[PDB]
Amino acid sequence: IVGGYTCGANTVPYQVSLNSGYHFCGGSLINSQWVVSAAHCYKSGIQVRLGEDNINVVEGNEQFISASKSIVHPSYNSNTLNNDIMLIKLKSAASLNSRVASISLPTSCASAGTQCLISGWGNTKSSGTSYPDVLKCLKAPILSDSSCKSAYPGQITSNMFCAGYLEGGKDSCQGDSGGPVVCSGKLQGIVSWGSGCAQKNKPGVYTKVCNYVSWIKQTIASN
Ligand SMILES: [Ca+2]
Repeated sequence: IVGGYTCGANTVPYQVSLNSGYHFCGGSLINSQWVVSAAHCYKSGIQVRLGEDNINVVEGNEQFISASKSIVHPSYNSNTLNNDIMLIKLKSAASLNSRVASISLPTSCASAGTQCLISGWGNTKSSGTSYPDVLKCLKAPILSDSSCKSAYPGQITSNMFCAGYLEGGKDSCQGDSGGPVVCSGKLQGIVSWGSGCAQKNKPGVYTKVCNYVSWIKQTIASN
């Protein structure tokens, strides 16, 4: 996250870190046994880390649970990033409380102008590299479809939305991928892609979770 603020320990209780020896992507806990992330985050041998603030220090609220099954969306296209969404089932159910909690799936799609919270352990610089040890947060609005399409001609599908600031300076970034965009207490987005980070006229692009609720629910019910 570029231009954000330090969240504070366990203030984002649904945030997960996906670990394969090192943090590589974010995700969101949607019930005690299932995590949603980006399809482009797919790897074999994932450990999900819940209750994290500093990802390099054991602070006492962590739960580490291996993935038993990963399911990339049937229509994921890695060239276009259309349908950039994946489900991860945990080998055992997490223990839920105030510091580790699930986030609700949306009933409806959020509108342009809605303020959302985006979080993760990704790069904090628009040029150069600096990865934080603690979780960072950013409040950003959903942009209109017209402004999103004008920023990225020919690249925005009905399964994506833009959020952020056209002036630049504030955005998600590499390493935030797969993480949550929460608006009005509901999961509306997954951190997906963007051209660099925090560049002028190049906002973040997010997977539009409201289009996937049927597939998520049906999948969970049968796996
Ligand atoms: Ca920790």
